[PDB]
Amino acid sequence: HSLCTCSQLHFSEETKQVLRLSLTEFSLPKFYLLFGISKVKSAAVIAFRSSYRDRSFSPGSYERETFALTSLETVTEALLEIMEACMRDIPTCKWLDQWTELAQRFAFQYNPSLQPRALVVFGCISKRVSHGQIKQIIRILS
Amino acid sequence: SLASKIMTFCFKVYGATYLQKLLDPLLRIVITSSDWQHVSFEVDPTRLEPSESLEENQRNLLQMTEKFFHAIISSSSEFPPQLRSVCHCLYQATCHSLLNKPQNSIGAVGSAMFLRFINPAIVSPYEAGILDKKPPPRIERGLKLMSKILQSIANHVLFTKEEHMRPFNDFVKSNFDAARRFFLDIASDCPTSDAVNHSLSFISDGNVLALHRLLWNNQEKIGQYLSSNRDHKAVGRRPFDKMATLLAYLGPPEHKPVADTHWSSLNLTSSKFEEFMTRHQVHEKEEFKALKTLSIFYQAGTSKAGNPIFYYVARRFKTGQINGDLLIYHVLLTLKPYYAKPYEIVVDLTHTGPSNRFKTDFLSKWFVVFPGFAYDNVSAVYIYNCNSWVREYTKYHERLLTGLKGSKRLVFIDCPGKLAEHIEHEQQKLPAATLALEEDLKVFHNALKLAHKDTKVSIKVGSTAVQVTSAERTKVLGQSVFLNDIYYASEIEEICLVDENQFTLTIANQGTPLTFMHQECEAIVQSIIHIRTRWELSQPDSIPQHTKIR
Amino acid sequence: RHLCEEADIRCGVDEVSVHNLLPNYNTFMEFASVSNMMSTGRAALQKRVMALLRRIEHPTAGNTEAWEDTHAKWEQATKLILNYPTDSLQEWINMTGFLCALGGVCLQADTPVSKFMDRLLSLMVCNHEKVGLQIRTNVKDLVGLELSPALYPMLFNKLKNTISKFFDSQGQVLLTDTNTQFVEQTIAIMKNLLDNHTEGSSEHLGQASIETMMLN
Repeated sequence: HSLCTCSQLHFSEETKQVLRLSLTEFSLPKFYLLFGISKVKSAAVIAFRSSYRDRSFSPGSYERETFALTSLETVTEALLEIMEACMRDIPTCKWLDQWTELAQRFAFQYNPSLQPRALVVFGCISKRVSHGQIKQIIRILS
Repeated sequence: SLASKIMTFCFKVYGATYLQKLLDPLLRIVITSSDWQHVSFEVDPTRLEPSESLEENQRNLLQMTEKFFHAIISSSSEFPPQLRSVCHCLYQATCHSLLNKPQNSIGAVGSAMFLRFINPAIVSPYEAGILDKKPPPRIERGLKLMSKILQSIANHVLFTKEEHMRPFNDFVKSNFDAARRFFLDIASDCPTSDAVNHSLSFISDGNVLALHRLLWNNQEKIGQYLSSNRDHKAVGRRPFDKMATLLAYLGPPEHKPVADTHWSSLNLTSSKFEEFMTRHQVHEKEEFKALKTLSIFYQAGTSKAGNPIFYYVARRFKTGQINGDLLIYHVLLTLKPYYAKPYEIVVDLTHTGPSNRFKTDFLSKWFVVFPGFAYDNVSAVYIYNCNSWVREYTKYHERLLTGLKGSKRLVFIDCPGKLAEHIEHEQQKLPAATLALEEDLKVFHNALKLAHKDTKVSIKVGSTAVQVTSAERTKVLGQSVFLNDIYYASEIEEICLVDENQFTLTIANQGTPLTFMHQECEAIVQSIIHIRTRWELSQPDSIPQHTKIR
Repeated sequence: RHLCEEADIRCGVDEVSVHNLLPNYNTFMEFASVSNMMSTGRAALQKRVMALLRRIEHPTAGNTEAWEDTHAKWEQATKLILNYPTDSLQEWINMTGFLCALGGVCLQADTPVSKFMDRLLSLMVCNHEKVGLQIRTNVKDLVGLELSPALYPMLFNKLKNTISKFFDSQGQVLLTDTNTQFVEQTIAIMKNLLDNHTEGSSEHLGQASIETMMLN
């Protein structure tokens, strides 16, 4: 939403249609399931609590759904669609080159909590791969 | 079935005009011409009348059939483009059907089209609405036998165990080749109409609303059908993904508007409507009688040619306050005795407003309710005291009124000095309220309407109302005319004189006020204040007002 | 089938005779498919039979005499059940369902079809100590979910007139135990009748005016 209503950037009327359609998709029951908040009628209500000054939050229902690396692809490729649309207008943009470096750093470092997610993202956005990188990927599988 | 209903709509919507235009002239000759006089088109020996010679009946029936048969073949060009495409698809379907399987694809198409489209009109023209009055049974018999002979030609089948009609078998032999040419011409349309092009690209606003409503109702089920198939490629760029996204974006459809008219369906014609109203007891409803008092579409003397004149007052009809069918019956009832002969109709659109208007659906019915031949008997149409609002309405409803675009029968009174010459003075009975104005007050010639565009307008400050007459011609339905807006004095709620160069005239529910420039604005505003003040005395209680916020 | 296939042999060309000698040729073909189905109780089967019996569009000598001939048996059978102060009823139910689904063919003042309705409406309020309840429980079930869409314009007119006389002069309601039982039935019939969406029903609802009945 902030992208659609920013004055520093000047997006042509073609691009802004892409952004406004993406805004509608993310509120569909399809994407509520990907983010893991299915069975919630509205996201806003759960995010905020009215009596947040009087009492502290009381979390419960420790039962926690699982996450599947196939869901992360759908999210990781929806966001990549938005970013590229903007880069067409903004000349000599560096957004995609900065994101790739950040992902490429966690992909090849041992961390059992971030490495799986930082690999599904390195491949979904990267535009070039070399033999030296493939050797590492096949040796993380070994 | 669904496929069947597609044909019915296609033929009925476009075929009606083609059949009536062609068949109508032929029906006049047999029905009315003294030359035909009285003759029996019967060849049945059991029913054969000794008084009339069998040969005379047989030859006359054969001669009559030739007249109709020749007309059908000749009018190849008049075939609508829509049906031409419809025939080609069937031809390709049969041709493709033949390939996988001496049957002629054209033969099957020709017999089908003739049997379901041309044949029904000939057998019973009265039901189709071609003829107002049911043909006499003796004339009806000839049409029935005529259809059978014509149908045999398409199938190239001789008379077997049909000795009654066997003598006629000779005639069909010559015309077998002729029938083939007519079918081939329509069937010869290119599979892709690269050459035949008509980029009308009409908005069709009314249709779109129904489409959006239909999709919303079946949102869930239509999605499941797409989900089952299309696994080969992700549906993200395929209908199911787009449908959910777009449909959610638009939001729920708006509620449908109400229908003043009785329930109606595709199966509607002039004959059908007349019977329905007759069975209904509209005479004693006490709402039909009120129309007589309103004096709507009343006969008034005659014209230069001597044809009777009628005057329809736009003011007298409210958009929804009364059922629209009762007005139709009154107009049809009054025109029924005389509409056969040429007639002139004059429509009074003085002080037209959105309150008195015709909706898209209700407007269309007028084209069909009447028998159809009366439209050709429209000697002339005169429009008086038109205003800008009408022009805007015409642009939106151009599609329905495209037939009247550039119509010779439409006569526009550009200035008062023209109608008085053409119409019989001392007989025209234009509205008394209209006559009350009399356009007999001061004219501020060469006043300029300051706006996005400047148009010279002559303003008359009438005794009871203000008339703004444009001095620049406008194009309405392809005929030039000068717009003459009329604003009642009572409707002039606000009168502000911003400056001596121009004054402000705000009117109820008109958004931005009306500003004009004249060398003496205070003279104009002075009179308007005097005119407005006079009304205040006339009204019993002006103080009670407002209490309404838009 | 054997009645249909005889049509083809007599005249090979379909349109000329197969749809003229045997006007209801297309519907007859459907009867065969249902027969090739698993056997089930009479209730389940009667649903399919009454569906096909409702699609007989064209009047014919066979139809117009099967409907009238079975009507006379229906009338006399009813008197025995009522006048006398389970298998007998089961037959009575079947005749009514059949005699309703196939009403449209015999359509077209006093007439056999009209006289059927009058007796039918005078059974919705049938108070019979012995078996009265079962009669009303079933006449409501049939007239609602099974009547032929070609008889709606006639059902409303008789149902409306029956109501119109519940009000005396000067529009004062006449409370009665039976009249209150009749309206309770007219509500259940109309609800089911309107609820069901079937082919051809829409075109026929238009002819009649349901307003004056609802207001009363």
